[PDB]
Amino acid sequence: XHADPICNKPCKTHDDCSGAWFCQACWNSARTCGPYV
Amino acid sequence: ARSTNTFNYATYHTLDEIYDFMDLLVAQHPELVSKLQIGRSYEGRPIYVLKFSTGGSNRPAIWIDLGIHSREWITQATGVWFAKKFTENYGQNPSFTAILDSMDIFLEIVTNPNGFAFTHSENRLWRKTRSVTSSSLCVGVDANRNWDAGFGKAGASSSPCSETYHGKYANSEVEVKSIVDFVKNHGNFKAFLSIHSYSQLLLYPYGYTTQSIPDKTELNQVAKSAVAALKSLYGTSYKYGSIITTIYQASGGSIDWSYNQGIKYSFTFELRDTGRYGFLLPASQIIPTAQETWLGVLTIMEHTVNN
Ligand SMILES: [Zn+2]
Repeated sequence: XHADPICNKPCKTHDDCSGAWFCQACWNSARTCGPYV
Repeated sequence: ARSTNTFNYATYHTLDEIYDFMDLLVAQHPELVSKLQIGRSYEGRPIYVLKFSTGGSNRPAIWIDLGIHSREWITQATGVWFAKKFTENYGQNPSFTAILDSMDIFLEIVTNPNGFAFTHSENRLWRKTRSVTSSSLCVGVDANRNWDAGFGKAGASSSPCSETYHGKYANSEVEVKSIVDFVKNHGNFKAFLSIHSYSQLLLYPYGYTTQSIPDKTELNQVAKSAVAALKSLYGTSYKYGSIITTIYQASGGSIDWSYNQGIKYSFTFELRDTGRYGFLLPASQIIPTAQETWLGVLTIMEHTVNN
């Protein structure tokens, strides 16, 4: 509801990032959904 | 405003305020700077490259790009500070003057002009260009997924509504073709740096593959060195390594391509934040970011002249 629930979710694939509109990349160094920079 | 001494470097400006500063700078230093139009955007805006030279042949140039991604505002704004700073350090700083006395620098502040103005009047979080065409209803290409480096392989999305959408073919994007043709004509690029936002990382090839660059060693250490130096001013701590290794597999990225072209010192910088602020880095954070991030580009250059 307030932006990106998925952001900062523990990731392992880009896929394990259900679908945040924002945070949809896995960062292979803080294995957390973040957005593409 | 009417002078580069009076243009406010610690504010976020607009396209028009920046195409304009570029005009003040040259008029102020026509003997050091030139403004080059290497192309016209998607939606017709001129793409400008600023060349910094003390003369000579087809001297080996350094390429630095900013804003391939419009939302990433601190890069355009770091971009403006570098132009200002080239012009002042020349003949001041022996280091910096040594380098302009041997190499030309090519500065491109708004690589994606279309997308940047888009972030101003419409959506602040736009990352792609504003190309229409496609079985689309869906506009724009991730221009850092369009270069001919493992193009269209994993790390780039095939659907057009995608954030990481790669375009229908490599260089399809004119913002992306300009640079390429340009880089490719000159043929004396011994460096290529691409500035991005945010996260405090200094990245080298590759993005679309696991195989490791031959010059892996060299780049690691310069990377090592260059992250060291940025940290000297405010203590900002970065991480460095290949892209595939430290953020994410990304086929078709800018560095990938330049690297395979033979542009050995090809690095991608991810500037500040780490995420509190991310794409909306407050304005009070520009001079700082620019000053540190210059200590780091500076390192890569001494290195570039040294070898
Ligand atoms: Zn980016």
